[PDB]
Amino acid sequence: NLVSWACKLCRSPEGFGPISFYGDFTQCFIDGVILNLSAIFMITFGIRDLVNLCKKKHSGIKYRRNWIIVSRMALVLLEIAFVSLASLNISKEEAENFTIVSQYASTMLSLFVALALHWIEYDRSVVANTVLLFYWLFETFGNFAKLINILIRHTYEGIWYSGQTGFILTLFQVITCASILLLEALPKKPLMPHQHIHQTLTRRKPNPYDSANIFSRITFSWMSGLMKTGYEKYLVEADLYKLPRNFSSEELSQKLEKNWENELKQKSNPSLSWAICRTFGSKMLLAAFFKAIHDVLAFTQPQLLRILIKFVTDYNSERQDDHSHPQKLPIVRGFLIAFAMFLVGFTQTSVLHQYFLNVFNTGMYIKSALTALIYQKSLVLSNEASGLSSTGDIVNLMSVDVQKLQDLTQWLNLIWSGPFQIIICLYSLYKLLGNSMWVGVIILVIMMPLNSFLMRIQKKLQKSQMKYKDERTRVISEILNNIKSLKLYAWEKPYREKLEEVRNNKELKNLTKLGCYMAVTSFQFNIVPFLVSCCTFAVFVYTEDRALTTDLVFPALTLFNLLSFPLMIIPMVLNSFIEASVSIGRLFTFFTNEELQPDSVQRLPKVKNIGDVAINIGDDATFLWQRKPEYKVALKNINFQAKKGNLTCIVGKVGSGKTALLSCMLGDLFRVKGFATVHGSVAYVSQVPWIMNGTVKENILFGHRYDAEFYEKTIKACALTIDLAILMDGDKTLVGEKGISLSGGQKARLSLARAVYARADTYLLDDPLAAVDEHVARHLIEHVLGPNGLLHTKTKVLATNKVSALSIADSIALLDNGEITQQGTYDEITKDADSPLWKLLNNYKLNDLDFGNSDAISLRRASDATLGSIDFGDDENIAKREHREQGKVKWNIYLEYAKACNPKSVCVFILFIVISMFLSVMGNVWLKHWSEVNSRYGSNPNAARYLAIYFALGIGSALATLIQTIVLWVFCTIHASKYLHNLMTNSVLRAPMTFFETTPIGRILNRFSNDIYKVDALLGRTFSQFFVNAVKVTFTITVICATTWQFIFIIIPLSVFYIYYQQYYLRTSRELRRLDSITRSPIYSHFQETLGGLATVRGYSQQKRFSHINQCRIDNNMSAFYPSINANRWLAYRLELIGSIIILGAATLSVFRLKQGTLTAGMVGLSLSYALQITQTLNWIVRMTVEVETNIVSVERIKEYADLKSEAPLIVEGHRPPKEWPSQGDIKFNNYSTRYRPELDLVLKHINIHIKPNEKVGIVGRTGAGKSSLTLALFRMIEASEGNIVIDNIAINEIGLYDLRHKLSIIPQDSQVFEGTVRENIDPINQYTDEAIWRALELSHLKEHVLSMSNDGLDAQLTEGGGNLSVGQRQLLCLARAMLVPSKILVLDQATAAVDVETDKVVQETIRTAFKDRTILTIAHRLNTIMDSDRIIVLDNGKVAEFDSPGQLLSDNKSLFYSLCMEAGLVNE
Repeated sequence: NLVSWACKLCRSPEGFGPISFYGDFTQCFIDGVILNLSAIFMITFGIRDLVNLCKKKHSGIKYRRNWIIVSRMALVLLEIAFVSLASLNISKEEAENFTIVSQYASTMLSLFVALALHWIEYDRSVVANTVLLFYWLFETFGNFAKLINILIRHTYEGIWYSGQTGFILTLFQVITCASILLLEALPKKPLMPHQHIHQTLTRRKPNPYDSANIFSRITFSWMSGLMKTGYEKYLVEADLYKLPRNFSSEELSQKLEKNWENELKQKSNPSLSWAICRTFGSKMLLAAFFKAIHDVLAFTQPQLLRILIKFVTDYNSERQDDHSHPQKLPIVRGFLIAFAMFLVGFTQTSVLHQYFLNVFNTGMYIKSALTALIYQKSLVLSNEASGLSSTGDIVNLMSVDVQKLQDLTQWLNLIWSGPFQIIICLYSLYKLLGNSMWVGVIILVIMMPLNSFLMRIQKKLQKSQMKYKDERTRVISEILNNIKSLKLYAWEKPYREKLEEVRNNKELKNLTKLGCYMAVTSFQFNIVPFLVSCCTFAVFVYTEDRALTTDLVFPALTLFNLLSFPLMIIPMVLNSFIEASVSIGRLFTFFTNEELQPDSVQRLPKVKNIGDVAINIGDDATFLWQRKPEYKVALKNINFQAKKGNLTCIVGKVGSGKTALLSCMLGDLFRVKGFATVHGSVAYVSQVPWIMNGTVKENILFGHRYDAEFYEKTIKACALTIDLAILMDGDKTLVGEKGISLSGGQKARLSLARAVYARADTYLLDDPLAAVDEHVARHLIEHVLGPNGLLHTKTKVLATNKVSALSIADSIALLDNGEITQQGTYDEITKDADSPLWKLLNNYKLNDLDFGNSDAISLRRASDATLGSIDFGDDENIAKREHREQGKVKWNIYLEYAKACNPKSVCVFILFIVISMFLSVMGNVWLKHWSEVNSRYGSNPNAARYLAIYFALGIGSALATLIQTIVLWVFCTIHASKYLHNLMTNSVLRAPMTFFETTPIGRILNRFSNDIYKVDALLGRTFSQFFVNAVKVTFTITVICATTWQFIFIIIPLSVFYIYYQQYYLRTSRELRRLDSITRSPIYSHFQETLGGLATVRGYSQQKRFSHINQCRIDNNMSAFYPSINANRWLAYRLELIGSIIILGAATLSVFRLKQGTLTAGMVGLSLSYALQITQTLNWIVRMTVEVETNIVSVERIKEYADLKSEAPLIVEGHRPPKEWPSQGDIKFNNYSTRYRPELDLVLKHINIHIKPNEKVGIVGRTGAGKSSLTLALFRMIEASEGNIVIDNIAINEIGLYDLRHKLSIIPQDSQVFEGTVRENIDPINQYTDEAIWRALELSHLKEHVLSMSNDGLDAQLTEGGGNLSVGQRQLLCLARAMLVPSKILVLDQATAAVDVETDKVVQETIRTAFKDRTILTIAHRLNTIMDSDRIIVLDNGKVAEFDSPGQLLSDNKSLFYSLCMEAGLVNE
């Protein structure tokens, strides 16, 4: 019945059906659906906006009425005129059709609504309105479809289907609608001059996303200005924009806090997950809608491919039949199918990136909200509940688990969109191939567990690699820290060999195994998609009686990809869900954790009167440390009053209640009974000082206003004047994890100075004086604490056992057993000696997750994501910024890396990439030929032959891929890694000592561990994924151009645009990733800092300030992360647009070949099968260029360290001295003078001295006299500026450094021990016997201790830095090392040693017994040790002032040595 009503409405022969015989929409469908629904859309939503805009004030923003609005209104009036005039053109027969008249009427009404809406929108909107933009888009599209329809019917039937005047008016309506669309979208409104006078913007500019109309938001055009800016210069945090309106972490945290509190109150089973879903879940629903549309559009494409191959076949059949009534097929159908393919691609892109936009926004919301809520929770979290877990664990709760809940949102929609795509695909393939599809399904089902098994093995080998990398890093740190000892002892060779052993025979072995398993997975992912199709066709051809023709063949090839790649991602989704589940469990355990009692102590306004109670604990109060597992009473029946000005002291033993009575007044303790009141502001001084990372000045000010007068007075009172005079920048010196490490007393005085400067009304001093020196303690008691001091008007409570501090107290209470047993003034206790207080006092990395499934690029991306790996951060990227974006790529680095690899191996690897892709393409060409033969015969002749050849080509491609990956890993990457590490080691170990002094050890350890790992595990993979996809795109374009040579003229400008976008994305995304990485870290560091000082922050009540700082840092990280994400969308939209244009060009040129009569179905099948797959490869090439550009900086750094200028040669062939030398120990300096560095003055000046054989010499001088430089001059750690040295008649400048240093013994200034066995630390070369080592240990008095360490004896392990050995034991170990060396010369450095005397006398014993025959030079600091010597070198300002016997020197009263002994207090008379 009902359809007859539609057949009464429409009265045209083509009917109300959607697609006509010619392939375009019928005129009945255009009038009845497209233009009518567009008009109804306008009539509803435009009037909705017309209502919603007129409620807003007209003077919010003033725009001047220039040509823009006049043009819009005038052209809308013109459009109304044309619609009316065309409505007059309707003939008698045309008027019978309901659709035409209804369409014109509804369009007229919608045009009036749009005419009003333009005028209202111009004044009362800052962006071009979305309703108008979409309405004019649909109106242009509908009128253009009508114009195309009319042109087609005129061409094929010779009639203007609605009159010539109808045609020309439709043309003018197309033009006018397009012009109004562009005038709505592109122009930017002109502000009135009043607004610019009002403007005062000087901070970061507002975000352009808020000013972007819907076409700009879909295409992400708002990013282009930032991409251009970041391509012209290096980006800095001031160049970024503000966050959009709703991204502030305060607002999000408040929303989620409201929902979480409602969850806690409403339900007896609260859950954090449902609170998060209830808060932020709307955008995930919208994203789900978009993902569904994307899936449907993605599966539409093989249908269009099948229809176009069918059209080509039927067209060629009809033309051959004529060559050898129903309507002969029109060629317009092919062009319209091609344009349909283009439209499907474009819409798919535009929808997919709005899906990504929504999921990434939701992830950012979750991260900001949860980070803010964790921080806000930790401040109120009770002291003991905080004590339950380490600060590192809670910082990992913020750092890891919130990252996992962020990452979940990407994977979230795939739990339904996987099965959705799989069901659509299986239905489509069933409609194509029947029951043959099930073998293709079964192959993927079987291959999934094998793929998970391989992923398991790769996770195993990745963990093993991280273990071995940490081991090598430990060895490198050992070598670098003790580099001076290595150079002086000449031990660099055995330790280099040990390092090489560890590097080669464990790490590179594991890397070879990991490379082979990555080759196996590469072969798996290559062969399985082929096997699916091959076995499906095998089952089809042998069982179905249908001919395996082209339209069945190539759409099936397209569909098997869309089947495989969702199936092979679902396990990774489930894995992510499990990780997010445990993360939610940890977070929920943290948020439900117990908080402080909020009404423990009543804060009140301050007290003004002196002697009036400011702190009162009354009604016999009782306080608890804990309420779990039991009610542990801290303090029982306390009664305590403290009064303004009166210093009131708390006395007790350790754990007898000191900390509890102050933590009470902080409100940390839970209160059972009684009441407690604290008037006024509070200032807490912790028992263990807490220092913020920053300057001394900021540690003092602590958020208060800077007052120079009181600041200087405070520093004077707290006795910080001397220290802050000594410090590098004074009070601007950095302290904490960054900068200097202050002593305990210094930290205590800083905390006390902070408390003083705060000027709070009430002070709670938790024993600051313990760490302070007694005279400085007297200074403090006089200046700050005492009755005459600064705080004499403030209430002060001081828990301490110092009798001196207690003597000035105005009230004293002994607290023991958790009870105030006794309280009074000091006289009241002093009068009774037997009372208790009297006696007891006086007598006692990254993860760039951006995957969307149903592509092979996406299967690679997702499998890499689930393997995860690691890719560590950069450091001191700030220094190179001074160059400020010259932008030229250093291609010499690439060639030097290509030479690290064997270049012929690189050529072979590239060749096998080419051969793999060639065999794939030839397999598809053979499949085309086979399907054409099947089409000719109408059956499957000789199935075995064609199928065997296709199978052989597929396995050829698979084996070529396997050989490629095997060669890449085993031959190129590992060889380059070995060469680079060996080169860098041999360079660094031979560098002069000035390099190690200037360059921090942190940098060198970073180079050795992190950059070497990047060169090992990542760079080869990035190069592989670049080259494979580049060859794949080259061969795709080759195939398409082979089918239609005219395609060259399209791909040239498309490649120009491709290079343009790739350059912009490369530079800007590089810099935005840098900004994100640098801004991410301060959040967790700040959280660490806050967790170390919760009692202080709650003491000063700086909770709100610290929360604001954390929120600002979260927002400052999101401000850099947001463009970093949206740059990917900006790139990917344009590259998928380029792919869509490629599909359009290929299809249209194919249809143009069809017109000339030279086209078979197989050519279209092959060319469009290849064109459809290019979209994701095009962008994956660019993102691999970016990852290659990032990772090769490691090669640049390694080449930097390789190029260091070395020391003098270790062996000089023409000058090698004998084995006996130095046989007697004669030394001569002949006019020797030297400087530490070229940037410094001469340290030793014109030394000329002769040291006789076997004589014992002492060297003395004031600070800066250059004593230490002799230790470096003899061993040639510093070269000569003038003159030379001669040892046993051999000059020292001629000899090689190994021959020199190997035959001089030294007891160095800094005793250093290597992590290893005792025998290794005494004799790494294993040159000396165990008995000699035992005798050396015996004489150095270590033997018994070494035996007591373990049963291994000599082989007993020594930890890193000699942790299990005392400093004296280390010095005796160095003494043993010097003992075993048979050289006749000894240097005994003591320029800074002051540790112990008991080891000193043992050193003297070994000097006079073991070294009895050696020439001994003592670089002496302890002057008292010297007087046994023969001759003394008195250095003064670098020159040898005196060289004479101690007796002769002390004979002269005016001699410098006499003055030294006098000032030292050794020789007064």
